[PDB]
Amino acid sequence: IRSTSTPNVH
Amino acid sequence: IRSTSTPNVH
Amino acid sequence: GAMGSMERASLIQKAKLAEQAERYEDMAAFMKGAVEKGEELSCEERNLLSVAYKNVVGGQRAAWRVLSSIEQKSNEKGPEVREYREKVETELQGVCDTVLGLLDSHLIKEAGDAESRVFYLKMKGDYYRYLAEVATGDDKKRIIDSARSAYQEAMDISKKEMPPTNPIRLGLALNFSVFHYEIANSPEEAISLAKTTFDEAMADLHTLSEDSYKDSTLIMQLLRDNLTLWT
Amino acid sequence: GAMGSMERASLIQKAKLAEQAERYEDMAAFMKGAVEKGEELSCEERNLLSVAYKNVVGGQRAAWRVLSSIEQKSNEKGPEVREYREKVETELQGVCDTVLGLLDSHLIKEAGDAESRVFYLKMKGDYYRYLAEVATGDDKKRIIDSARSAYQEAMDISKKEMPPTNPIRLGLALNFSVFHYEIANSPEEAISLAKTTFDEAMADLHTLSEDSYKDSTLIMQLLRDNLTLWT
Ligand SMILES: *CC(=O)N1CC[C@@]2(CCN(S(=O)(=O)c3ccc(Br)c(F)c3)C2)C1
Ligand SMILES: *CC(=O)N1CC[C@@]2(CCN(S(=O)(=O)c3ccc(Br)c(F)c3)C2)C1
Ligand SMILES: [Cl-]
Ligand SMILES: [Cl-]
Ligand SMILES: [Mg+2]
Ligand SMILES: [Mg+2]
Ligand SMILES: [Mg+2]
Ligand SMILES: [Mg+2]
Ligand SMILES: [Mg+2]
Ligand SMILES: [Mg+2]
Ligand SMILES: [Mg+2]
Repeated sequence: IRSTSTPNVH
Repeated sequence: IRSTSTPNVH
Repeated sequence: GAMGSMERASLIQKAKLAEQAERYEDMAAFMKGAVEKGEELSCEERNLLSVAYKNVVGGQRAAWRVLSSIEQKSNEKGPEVREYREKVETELQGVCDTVLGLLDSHLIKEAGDAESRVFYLKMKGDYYRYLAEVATGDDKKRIIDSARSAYQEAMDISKKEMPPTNPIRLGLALNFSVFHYEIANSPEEAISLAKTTFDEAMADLHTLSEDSYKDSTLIMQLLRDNLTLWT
Repeated sequence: GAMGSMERASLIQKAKLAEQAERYEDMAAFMKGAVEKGEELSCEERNLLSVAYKNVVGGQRAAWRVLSSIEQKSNEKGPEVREYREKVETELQGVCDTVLGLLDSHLIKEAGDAESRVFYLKMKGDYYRYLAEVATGDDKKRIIDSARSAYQEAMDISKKEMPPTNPIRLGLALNFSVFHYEIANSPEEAISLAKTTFDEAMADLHTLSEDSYKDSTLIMQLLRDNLTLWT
């Protein structure tokens, strides 16, 4: 499983 | 609600 | 065009990869390239063509509907909403024109099995219907007539040459019924077609095919769902 | 370019419409146009720029990963998988180069508030990181160094000028930690940065801002999730 980066939300 | 048409199913 | 130097088999292969990668514009380009080799498409290849273009035009229709709704609501204001709706509309029309062009120049023929002839005429009806969803004035009446005529020719063949549970026959009837309801403003014709299609499929349920019964039963349920919506 | 004749305000308006229509390529093009007017972007406008390009490159990364996995598995064969993977790769690199070009030519400045300077340097790190995911050889070493240098400059500013719960500071730290883990093969540095970031945010939890605390607390949870994955 890949590390999670900053999501494309706001 | 729109009528459903033939879905894009493989 | 851009796919001219690639082998047909490689284009089909890449269409399948693009489908796996959810790259539907690429998938459509590969399949257009394959069509332009001038050989017939198999059932499986027609599926690739169908899935690709339906995904592309589906995204455009969805976008068009959002913008059209913002536009109508804003007409109860600068030009921006109209401009952008027109941009998306123009792109959608271009995709429909491409599909209709392929159908006319390469795919629609007097020869070939019933499935292929019905499938392509169904597809012609569908893409005229998509043009009709965004059309106005003179252009619209003409487009609607073109859609109806393609569907009706497809229907005539399907009723003569295909079992009543055949998934292409069912999908055609489903889509024509949607045309009647949503485009041609003929709810009674829509209801009648959908009911007849569903009832005749059930009466001859024994004609379901081993390799397509899941598709058949799915379209039968969609006919029933529209009948529930419309009554 | 193609957006040169359109008013800045109209471009921003259309970016917002495109976001609503899920037309992210259009959204990115409108925001590039707005950037090229040569005025600063607000927080809200930086968001539009970020969302648009992240959606575009996100689709390309996802597609690249599918094709790369098919490719590696098929190397246990014609050229088609490699060719198509290369095609998608080339497009992805093109988008990253566009973004990096905008950042360098227009957006990264010595002036402006801490938020803007950190945000743009973070974005530079991210798009070098995306290039690094598909790079090889000499190109790759250069790219990784460029990513690290952008992130490190952003970190230096954020620690001096921003509270430890600031969402840009947190998101930068999250993304730099991902760089360490996934790109630079430095799990210890990744873990250490993520732990320090989370702990320092908790220690000064009272610095959460009324207008961004939801974003802050979301990134804090993502730091915790990576720490759980990595240990
Ligand atoms: C054999 C053949 O020519 N086919 C089978 C698949 C397809 C491509 C799309 N259709 S359709 O539009 O007639 C249709 C789509 C979905 C479903 Br569930 C369905 F039953 C029919 C025929 C080409
Ligand atoms: C004020 C400002 O410049 N902003 C706010 C939104 C954004 C656009 C993307 N980021 S981010 O990448 O730093 C980030 C993304 C998501 C989340 Br939940 C987050 F906390 C930060 C800042 C530009
Ligand atoms: Cl426009
Ligand atoms: Cl290719
Ligand atoms: Mg050939
Ligand atoms: Mg028009
Ligand atoms: Mg009977
Ligand atoms: Mg100008
Ligand atoms: Mg072998
Ligand atoms: Mg390469
Ligand atoms: Mg090491």
